[PDB]
Amino acid sequence: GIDHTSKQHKRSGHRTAPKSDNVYLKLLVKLYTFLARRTDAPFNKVVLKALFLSKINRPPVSVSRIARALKQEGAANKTVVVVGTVTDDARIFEFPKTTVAALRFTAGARAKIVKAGGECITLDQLAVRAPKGQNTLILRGPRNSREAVRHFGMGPHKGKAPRILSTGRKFERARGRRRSKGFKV
Amino acid sequence: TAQQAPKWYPSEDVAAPKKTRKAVRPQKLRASLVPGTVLILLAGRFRGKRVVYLKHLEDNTLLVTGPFKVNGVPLRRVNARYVIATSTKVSVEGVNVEKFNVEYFAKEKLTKKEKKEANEIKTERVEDQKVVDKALIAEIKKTPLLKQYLSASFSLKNGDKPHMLKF
Amino acid sequence: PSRFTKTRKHRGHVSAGKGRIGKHRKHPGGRGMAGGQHHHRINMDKYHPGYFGKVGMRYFHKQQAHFWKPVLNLDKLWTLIPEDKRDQYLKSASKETAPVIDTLAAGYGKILGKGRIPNVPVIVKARFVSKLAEEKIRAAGGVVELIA
RNA sequence: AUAUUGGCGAGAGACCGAUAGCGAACAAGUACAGUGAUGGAAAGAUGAAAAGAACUUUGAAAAGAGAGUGAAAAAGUACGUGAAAUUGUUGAAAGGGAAGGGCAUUUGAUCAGACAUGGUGUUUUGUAU
RNA sequence: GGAAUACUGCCAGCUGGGACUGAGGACUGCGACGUAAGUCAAGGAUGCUGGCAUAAUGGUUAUAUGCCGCCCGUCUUGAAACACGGACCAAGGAGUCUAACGUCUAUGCGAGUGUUUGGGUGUAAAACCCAUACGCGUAAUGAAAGUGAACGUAGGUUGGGGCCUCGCAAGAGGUGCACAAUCGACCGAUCCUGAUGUCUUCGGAUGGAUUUGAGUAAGAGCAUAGCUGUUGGGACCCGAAAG
RNA sequence: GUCGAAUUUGGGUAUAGGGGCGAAAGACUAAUCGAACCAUCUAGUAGCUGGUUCCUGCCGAAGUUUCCCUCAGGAUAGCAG
RNA sequence: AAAUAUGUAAGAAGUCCUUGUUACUUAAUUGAACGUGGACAUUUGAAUGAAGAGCUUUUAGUGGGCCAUUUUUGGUAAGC
RNA sequence: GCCCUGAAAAUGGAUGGCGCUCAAGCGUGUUACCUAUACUCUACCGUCAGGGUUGAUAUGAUGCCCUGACGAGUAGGCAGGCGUGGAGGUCAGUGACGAAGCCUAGACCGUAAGGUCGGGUCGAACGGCCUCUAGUGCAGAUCUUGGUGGUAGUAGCAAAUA
RNA sequence: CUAUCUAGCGAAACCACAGCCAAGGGAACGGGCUUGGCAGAAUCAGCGGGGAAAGAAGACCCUGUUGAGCUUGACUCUAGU
RNA sequence: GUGGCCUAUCGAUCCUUUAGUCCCUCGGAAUUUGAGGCUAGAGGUGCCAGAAAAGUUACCACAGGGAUAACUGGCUUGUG
Repeated sequence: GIDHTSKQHKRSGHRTAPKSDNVYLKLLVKLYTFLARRTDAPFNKVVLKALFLSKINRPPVSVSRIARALKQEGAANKTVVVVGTVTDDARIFEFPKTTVAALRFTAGARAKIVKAGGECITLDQLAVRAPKGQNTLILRGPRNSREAVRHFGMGPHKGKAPRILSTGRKFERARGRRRSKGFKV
Repeated sequence: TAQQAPKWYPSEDVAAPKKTRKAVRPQKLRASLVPGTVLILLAGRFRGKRVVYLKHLEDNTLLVTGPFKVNGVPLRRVNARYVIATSTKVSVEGVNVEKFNVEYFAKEKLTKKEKKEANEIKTERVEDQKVVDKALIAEIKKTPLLKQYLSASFSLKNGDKPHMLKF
Repeated sequence: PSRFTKTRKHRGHVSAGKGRIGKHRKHPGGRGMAGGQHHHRINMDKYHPGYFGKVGMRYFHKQQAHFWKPVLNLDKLWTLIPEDKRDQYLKSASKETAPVIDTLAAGYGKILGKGRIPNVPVIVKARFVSKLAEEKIRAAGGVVELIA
């Protein structure tokens, strides 16, 4: 027999083959897996592993984050990339001429960018403009902003937001939340 | 319809095999077998009969004769693993066996239309046997009892243990 | 649907995925939130702290319309202006033509200072505001006028 | 304006399809039980059309064998098809206080498939088969 | 004194016989012998010959033989059980539907989203179009009055995929999203300090605090569908004595 | 055993379900009585028993902690997917 | 006073040198803590192995246990 | 040290049995030998991981191919699939020259769920593929309804004079 | 008078499959398993050892956070007075 | 030096009550009583993570239990 140290036939635990049926996504995959296979660049592999992701892990990105990123040094003329969607943000008023590439663009974001002289682009054009990932800059958006995470790990002395519907007085502001009613936490 | 289709009909153009690496090297006969040797046949029409060995043919077979005047065995071709090489030795030198070869023994295979309901020889083969057996019996007469030793047959008796016998 | 339920895969397997030993019976721990001060005490103390007790002061005949005080941080404040005239009012960052903003007509009762509007003057109509937001406006050169 | 499992009248269905669907697809709130309140069933299909078997014969008669109608009586009012348990007859096989099963093989019975092909070729007829 | 032999051990020494298998399917490579040509036992078997070409091999089935084989389902530490149910056949028959929800996943849109209460319209319970509200979300915290989120490149440090530069590469350096840990800043609550001032009792600037929050710190949600799971409902099916 | 009486009995009539009647046994009350029968609430509840319908593949347990008018059961952590 | 079991360490987040902040601390730039800059690279600091490491969510069943080797308690002992 | 006495139980009786006595017993040792689903080698299936391959012309990139390791399993979890009633679509599908159903120690495919064919009976509708949907798959429940058995041509059909 | 045999008629309980024993082990008392012994069709009348024969989800005991009847200076109420 | 030299000597929601701030509300606007609230303790649940609680059934019943008794059988052999 064998003295098995590890588990047998255990999946990688990772994801391949985005299990959506979006044929266009599968085309992009058919392309970028080729590029990863043959270009020996890591950018392609990153993009590929990002295309496989779910929606909570394909979060949105704001032009404000983009402008933060471009306010870096030696990063203005760079080309931005987002494996996801791109939202607008009234919280700013200036925006540079920079080009961008991503799956989806909201009407507001696209209007803002082009109004700034830039261009909103698809990853298939990105590949032919920059196969190896020349002069690029990847961004991925925040995950721990979701409202579900607040409830993740809820115990005592954590600060972790019970799962609840109705908020107000007489909904969990009592025994176990203040000293005068028994105890706190 | 009844059954829809396959996505992909496999090809039919057969792939050729690979260049093998099994040549043919000639047969390494055992040591006990030398021309002029007396043999025993263990199977065939002529099983149990003692016979002579003359030639090693090209298709890993052996040329053989009774001779025919003795036991009714003609010129023939047999297999080395279906006989025994006795210790008995006789001379065969002065025999023009070089004529014979595999084509000499051509069956001229029978078709399928020719099925026998219920049920011939080549004079060339006959006279060739007649040519060789005379040269051989002239040597057999030299040593004693040998004509009889060939005319007789071989068999086992209660107590004959081949692994302890010596031929 | 049904044909993707695992009840279709439990056919033949006896217990339908509920156990031979524990035997899916009806209501073995109670019905509902029973046992909160008892055998479900740990669940309540751990995941729902504060479920037991009353706290404060009661409000008979509470109408949720005195408390209608929706907010509007200064971050936005221009969404209220259509983009048609927004860039005009921006690049014409000038006195004597300052744009007026009726938040109340938009459904916003209070004004708050999240941060950093530009240095253009504005005129704000509003019910309530806060100290910081007003400071930032009048620093940008605008003004606040209150209404009811 | 709203409600409406009752009543009357109409129309539709990703419903059920005679152990289902209302308890009831039929003389069903019927037969039947019970002192009584009450309870409460089972039961569909010959065939296009009865053309539902004239007539002969055995038998006391029922019925049977023939005959005949019929596309079909392997559709005969015990009637569409007509399963299984269970049973009978025939045929095969085995059989010492069980039988049955698995691996392997003998014996008996029984059974599928490949056997053309291209092809030198005209020894050829129907002259190109 | 001189040897042999055994015992143990080694050979990239030779040699004979026997058994099982022959996978793969143009070449490609490693190598030997060769002067070379080329050949080779070198990245998986080819050659020669015979018989039959049919129930002969084979399959199925019944029987015989050799060996093994306890009757299933179930509760159980433990069942072939001297533990329960089961004579046999057919048909029926048992985790569903919904309101509200969680996680995860696909889809549309995206700081917004949701047409379908309702109106218009119609090839008429369909499909198509739509206004205004409303819900959820974008702001929390406090019992409540009520207040209400940038000192700064929306911070600093550490580490970080990736990119840029130099470099043949090695590697070095710059930037460094997400994310993790951490010190700070900000909003509210609590406890303090209590300026200009003042209806002289109101107001609450400024600065703090081993305090505290389901918080901000360039928004991420809304809706539909799906498995799974939760609660209520007859609630996987049958089952009480009872009231 | 009793057999001219506290006798036996027919018919008519009264008493109805927490109620009747009882020479009293918890007996009888339409083969039903330590609370009838019928229908409904009602598919009453059940930590308890029994059963829980097709294949293959892959992974693979626990009977242990703490609390519970808890000890035939649940929540919790662990084990597992 | 053993044996067996047991905790920690065996480096880059380290060592060393220098000098910057502070409302803490000191008699005192004296220290403490965090820092800037600089040197120390494959023998980077013991061996072996690593089958990928780390992290999160969510949910099932279970929560009657039993046997043996050894240590051991009650009991005369027990398939207690 | 072996053997003996000690040493007595109940159906008949068990070194496993026969049986064994310089053993087929006891103690010990040297070799050979037997055989397990274990080990080694090879093939085949599957899973997992790592990889190669868009180039036109050909089919299928969730495809084809290469390499290596591994495979036990109750409760339980996940996945890929077979089948049933019905819907939307398509095959200008089959069909009285015989649909479906049923029988078939007759054949074929598939690991299997199951599918297809031939023969027979019968007489009117039915299916394959892509999707949807559910009152969806039974060996059981002292299950329900109906039917049929072994027991079994058995028990027994005997009070009231005939 | 039956039983018995015959003519006629003709059920039921029960039934996993069934039907030889010893010992062993085993859920500690097997018809099946293991080792042994044995074993020759089909049966009739009787018998009452066995099949832990059947009969009825043990009516004793225990548990149940299931009941009911009865009692009482239990708890909470109440008609009446 | 924040109770006893150390290790034990004690107690939730709700309700009541008291102390503090003299703070908030009584929702058409005010004043004063009164009530409600915030913060901190006390009144106690010893079945001590906390129900408000007497018996009997030889008239009994239901669900179940060999998880559990009364016979046998079995291991054991104290006692006999």
